[PDB]
Amino acid sequence: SATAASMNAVKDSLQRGQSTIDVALAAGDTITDLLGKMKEKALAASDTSLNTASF
Amino acid sequence: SATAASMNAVKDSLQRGQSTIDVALAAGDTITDLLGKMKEKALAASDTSLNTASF
Repeated sequence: SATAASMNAVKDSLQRGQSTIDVALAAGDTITDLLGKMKEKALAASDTSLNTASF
Repeated sequence: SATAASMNAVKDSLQRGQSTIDVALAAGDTITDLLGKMKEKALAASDTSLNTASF
């Protein structure tokens, strides 16, 4: 009975790990969107025909 | 007849022994529930993800 009652702490630890994972994935897809915009801006700046101002 | 009369003291002694075992098992029930709560507390406190306050 004590061993069965002890599982609630394991459940709470798995809850907290799922929450930390969720916050990490939210930051992660935000960072992926930002990285895609970075690659677009870098390729847009790569060409030599641009003026100094747009560069 | 004297030996037959003597049984009452043995009966009273076994009565006191049963009473002492009863109070001991009541304390044991409390101590076992308390030890199970201690297991849950230490098991929840094993986490490395906890903040210092909950620890």
